[PDB]
Amino acid sequence: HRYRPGTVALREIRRYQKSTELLIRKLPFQRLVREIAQDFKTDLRFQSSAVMALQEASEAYLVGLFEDTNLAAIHAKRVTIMPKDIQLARRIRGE
Amino acid sequence: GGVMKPHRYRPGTVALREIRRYQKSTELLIRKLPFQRLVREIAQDFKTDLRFQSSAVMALQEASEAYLVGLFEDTNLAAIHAKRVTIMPKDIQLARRIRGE
Amino acid sequence: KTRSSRAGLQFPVGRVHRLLRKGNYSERVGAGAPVYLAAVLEYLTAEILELAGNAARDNKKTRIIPRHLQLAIRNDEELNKLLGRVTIAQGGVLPNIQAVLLP
Amino acid sequence: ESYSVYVYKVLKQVHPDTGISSKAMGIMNSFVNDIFERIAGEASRLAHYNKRSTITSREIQTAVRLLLPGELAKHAVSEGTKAVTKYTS
Amino acid sequence: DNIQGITKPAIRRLARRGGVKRISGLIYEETRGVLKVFLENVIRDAVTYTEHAKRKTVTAMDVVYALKRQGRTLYGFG
Amino acid sequence: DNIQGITKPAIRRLARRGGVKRISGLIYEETRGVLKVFLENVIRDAVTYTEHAKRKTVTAMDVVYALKRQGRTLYGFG
Amino acid sequence: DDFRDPQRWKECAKQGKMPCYFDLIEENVYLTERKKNKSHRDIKRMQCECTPLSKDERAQGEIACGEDCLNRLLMIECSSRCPNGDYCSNRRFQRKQHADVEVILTEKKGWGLRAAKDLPSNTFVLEYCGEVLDHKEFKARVKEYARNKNIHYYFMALKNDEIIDATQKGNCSRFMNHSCEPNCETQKWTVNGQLRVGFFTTKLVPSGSELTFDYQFQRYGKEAQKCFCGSANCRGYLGGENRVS
Amino acid sequence: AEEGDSESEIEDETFNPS
Repeated sequence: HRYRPGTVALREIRRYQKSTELLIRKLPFQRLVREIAQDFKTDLRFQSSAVMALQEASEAYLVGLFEDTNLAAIHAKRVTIMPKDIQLARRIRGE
Repeated sequence: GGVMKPHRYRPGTVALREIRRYQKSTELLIRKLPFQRLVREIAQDFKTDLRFQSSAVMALQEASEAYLVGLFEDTNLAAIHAKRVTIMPKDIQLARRIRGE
Repeated sequence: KTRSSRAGLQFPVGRVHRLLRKGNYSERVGAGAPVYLAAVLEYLTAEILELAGNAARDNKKTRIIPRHLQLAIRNDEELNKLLGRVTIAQGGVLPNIQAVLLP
Repeated sequence: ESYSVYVYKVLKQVHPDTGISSKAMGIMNSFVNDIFERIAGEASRLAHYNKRSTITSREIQTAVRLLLPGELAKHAVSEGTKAVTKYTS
Repeated sequence: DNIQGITKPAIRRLARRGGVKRISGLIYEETRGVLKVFLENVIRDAVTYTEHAKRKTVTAMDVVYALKRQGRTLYGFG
Repeated sequence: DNIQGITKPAIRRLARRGGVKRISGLIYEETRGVLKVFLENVIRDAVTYTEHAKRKTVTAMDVVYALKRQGRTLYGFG
Repeated sequence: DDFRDPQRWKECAKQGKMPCYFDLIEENVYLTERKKNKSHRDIKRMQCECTPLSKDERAQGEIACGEDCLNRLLMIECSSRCPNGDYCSNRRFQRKQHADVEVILTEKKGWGLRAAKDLPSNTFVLEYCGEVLDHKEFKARVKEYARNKNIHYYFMALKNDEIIDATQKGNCSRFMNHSCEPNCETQKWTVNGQLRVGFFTTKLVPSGSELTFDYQFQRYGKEAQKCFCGSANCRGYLGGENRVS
Repeated sequence: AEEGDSESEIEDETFNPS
């Protein structure tokens, strides 16, 4: 017994639009953040709530960008999203 | 013995010529008195017996023309991304959806 | 002598100091602040006027027009970022045609 | 009262034999007023977060570095620093 | 009906300034509604500023303040 | 090289929350660059506020102010 | 065979060997020209967008303003303010770059032209030049001249109100005939604000082959005429009982 | 040797300092 392609995808869409947890891990994001920050001022030290706010804002931005990417892909009469859809969404958005 | 006409332009040449002609100039593209009557008619719904200046309608016309030109500039990119040349109202609705309107 | 002659600027300092106390920003403006802000405004004004003068000489004219200001602002990488949400009256747009429309 | 004669004084230094229309003068007036309001509002925001009662060249410099782009803000900070150095010396 | 005073070649001329090569037949009826909504919003805020200022004429600075409220700064009419 | 720590299942779960049914193989290198521009703007503003506040430690209110400056307005951290 | 000489000679009307019974003509002349046009208010300049080099010709050298120019695609010739200057190739009505033509007898339908050498597609041949009429004079001179029993009527309508006469003065483009298999045609080029009519080729015409252009068919009177070519589907007569202009 | 229509400039006069 195997599922036909798309059933597990819709099942994941349903469960991750139902859940509210964070999707990106914490130590790789923290190592990314501590590495980017040092290029603006010397000896940076971090609280936990600063990175906890950065992760919320980053995932909200990415979900709000993939929604318009999906809208562009549906408008192009396709299902698969492409990087040109992301480029069109960031061109119309004003970035 | 008849008078023959030379030829007829292919569809698109006069349109691109008008694109260059109206991207070169800087002027008002809408008639002024129908715009003034439209603004006064839609302003009767908020306060009866108002009065307007001339720069107050000129600024509205400048803002409206800039808004419509920007809307068509995004809508043309939508229509090109849809692999077409003709511009549809679904392209306008997609531009107003992605822009946030 | 005036403070604009002391600092070596061209924009005034007393008018900037008057607009800083008058416009309800803090229970106190500092000092070096109107001189610093007048230098920043003079630099930005000189940059805009330099690019506008170049755009005016490029079309065989001797008077700067709002179309020349529009071309000077929109043909620059950072001034377009600073003035992205600003509509200039009688300015027009940039001439460009997409490459999928030309025969 | 406006900045028109000062815009003429700046214009006659970078391009001597040129002129400017009144509409462009009004656009430059609006530009100077808009940049003044932006920098003054951001410097007013910076002085409240630290519970200080003033505004200072450090506050104006921090409002310049946040608002202007990368290559423009460096020259703006350099010109303002030179002008505030020439004021006391 | 003064919304029909915004004629078809005016919308076509705005689309030629916007870079549009070929136009369908419903863009005019879409553009009239878009322009109507935008003008209703800006006129509502401008008449609100005018009624607050106790005047009866609507000046141009009220229009500039309403356009600044929408987020569209206009240089020239100050 | 910690932007490879934003793995392919994490971007796929973010796209499943975004409503995307089918995903190509080139989305990930674009998404990492967009995320590493958005971070390189917000942390730049946060380190500027920290460098003004005469502080060794980047707090959360600096991040909230850096997001308020760009028009994001995050609630929940003060 | 052409032999353009200013001395009038002893050939009556057929103009096949002696061209000096009528007069020739340069770029056309006007009668009631007034300063109401789009000449120098919005078509002041229409400059192409080109970033050339112009220092490397005859070796890795592309010709200036080819078929990628903004003006050649939109059927406009450049002005003197071109960035190529005196190296631009759009200005073909002004530098008088023509094709090698000759006028001899081919068929008893009349006189015409045959190609001297090989001539590729989209290549300029000759400019239609004549005398520009106006509103009132056309409908008077056509009924004044119909009673003179002429065979050839040299009338071409430039616009809805402009009809050019190439009878009193005409260049070498007045002899070209009609056929239902056209290899040349007519185009509407805009030079110096004014509209001009030219002749381009469409195929690879061999050396010694016919060069005619298609008429947009028209009758003005009661009688009818017919063509003598007969390529494959020659109608000869007009398009029925039409009366448009 | 060639010039544009002055009406272009007439619609927007120069700023008068007085």
